[PDB]
Amino acid sequence: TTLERIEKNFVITDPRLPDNPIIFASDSFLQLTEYSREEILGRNARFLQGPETDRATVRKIRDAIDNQTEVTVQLINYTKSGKKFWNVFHLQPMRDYKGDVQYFIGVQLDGTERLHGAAEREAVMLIKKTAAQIDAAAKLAAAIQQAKEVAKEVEKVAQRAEEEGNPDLRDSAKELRRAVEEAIEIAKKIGNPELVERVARLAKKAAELIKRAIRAEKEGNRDERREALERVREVIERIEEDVRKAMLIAKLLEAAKKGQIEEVRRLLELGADANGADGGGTTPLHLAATSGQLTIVEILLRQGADVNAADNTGTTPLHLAAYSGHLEIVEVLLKHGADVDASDVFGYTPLHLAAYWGHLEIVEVLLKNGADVNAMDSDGMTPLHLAAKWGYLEIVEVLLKHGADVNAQDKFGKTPFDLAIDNGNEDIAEVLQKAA
Ligand SMILES: Cc1cc2nc3c(=O)[nH]c(=O)nc-3n(C[C@H](O)[C@H](O)[C@H](O)COP(=O)(O)O)c2cc1C
Ligand SMILES: [Cl-]
Ligand SMILES: [Cl-]
Ligand SMILES: [Mg+2]
Repeated sequence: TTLERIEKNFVITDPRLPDNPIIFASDSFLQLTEYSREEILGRNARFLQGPETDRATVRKIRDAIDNQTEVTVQLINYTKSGKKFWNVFHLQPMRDYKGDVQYFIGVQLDGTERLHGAAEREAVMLIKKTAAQIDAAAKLAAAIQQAKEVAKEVEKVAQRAEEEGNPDLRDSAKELRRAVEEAIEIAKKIGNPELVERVARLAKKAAELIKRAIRAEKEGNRDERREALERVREVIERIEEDVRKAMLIAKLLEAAKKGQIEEVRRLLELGADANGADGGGTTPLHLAATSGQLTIVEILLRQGADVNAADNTGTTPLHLAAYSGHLEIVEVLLKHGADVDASDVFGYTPLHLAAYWGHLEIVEVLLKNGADVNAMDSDGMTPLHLAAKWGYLEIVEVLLKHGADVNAQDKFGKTPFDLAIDNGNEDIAEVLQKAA
């Protein structure tokens, strides 16, 4: 299936069955855990736990499942041979359009230790992006199934029109079956199961109206046949417009990632949506920003791209430019109204990223554009914490000049000074001590 395409550790469970068993285990999961598929299907995932597993952590999982909400935790699990591993584990419910839970998705990122700060952030976003793709792949597989069913009915409507000597109605049906196939292929490209579902339902309508045209024809009703056919033509036109809009978006994302300036321009001139996004919320501006495509950045902003577009993990183009160390892109996004304080789902601002990645001139520019020097992530860490932990003496100095709080304490009651001492960064400890 599409889920057999995803090469990550995950399982899907069925909460409608007694004790919420695993109904799907990716081969990565089987490879991680040293169990066979036969050993795993029909089992509750708690068999991964063992002596060292933190029972309060497991109670967090229990409460999140019982409240039908998502949760992310880190907890010790065990292979079949009894090998300990750390598991960054993300849970989220897979719901119907009615908003009613049907499965649970569970993604495991295996490691040797408990992660904190920036490594914790990286793991959390990875597994959150895996879960979202598993959701989309499942919603796509279901939408595509229904659409191939409509496509088969359109083919029988084509055969019926031909049998009845209506090649115009037969030709409309054939066009309609091609448009649905087109929709399926573009929707996989951009991760948009809503496009498939919308196009399948419109194709179904055009099929019903062709059949209404055939019945009008057998009764000799000229006016009814012509009106049914005109409506069929405008439904096919509407389907072709939908597919074209989705195809321009797929092409504009691809042009931005490739760095094709003239192609970006051409596609925007044809009416490509500057704010079109893949299933994960990535925009052309995200791809240009992260790859240092300054001209493409300026073109997109001029053509109405949202400088502050957030993907599914709250990541903005300013974040991507800041970690990537694209100083001129950072300058241009800020010049065009980028929110200097945008926080992702982990609480990281662009300044957190600049500080962790050791981009001193980017830290300077963010600060000079009004960045909150004391912004705290979900672990209570400020940029000064990150600069002190990672040995960035000059960034430490710049943060202090721009008002960084020497006394700010993270989740663990640690100040930047404490992290400097804990990490051997005695020169930094001295600057922080003098500043206090
Ligand atoms: C989709 C999904 C995946 C899960 N994956 C894991 C896992 O990788 N590791 C783990 O220790 N528990 C995992 N669990 C949690 C357990 O199955 C169970 O919910 C947890 O132990 C708390 O409930 P309990 O107190 O009844 O055991 C997962 C649960 C679900 C719904
Ligand atoms: Cl860190
Ligand atoms: Cl009609
Ligand atoms: Mg359970």
